[PDB]
Amino acid sequence: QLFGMVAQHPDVLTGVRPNGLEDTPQFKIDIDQEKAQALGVSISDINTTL
Amino acid sequence: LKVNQDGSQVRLRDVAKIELGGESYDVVAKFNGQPASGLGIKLATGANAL
Repeated sequence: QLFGMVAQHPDVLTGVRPNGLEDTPQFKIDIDQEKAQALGVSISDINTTL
Repeated sequence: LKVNQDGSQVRLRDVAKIELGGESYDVVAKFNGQPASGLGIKLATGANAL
């Protein structure tokens, strides 16, 4: 929204830009606790392996 | 927390009361009898108070 406002009034501000990085797709590994406990596998083992 | 012999599961709700409270309950402050909180600032050694 601030960048949209700074797009207006170009006579005072020029070349405004972020100093960071835009969001990127990330891969989410979701562990089902019920299934993990149903098997013999332990959360510490899963996280350590991954 | 665990799953019983049958399909019943034991959550943290079943054995506890989860609420968002203070880290410690020892210190309690009031201002003119009204509830309040505060900060007690102590000056660093060899620093100007003003």
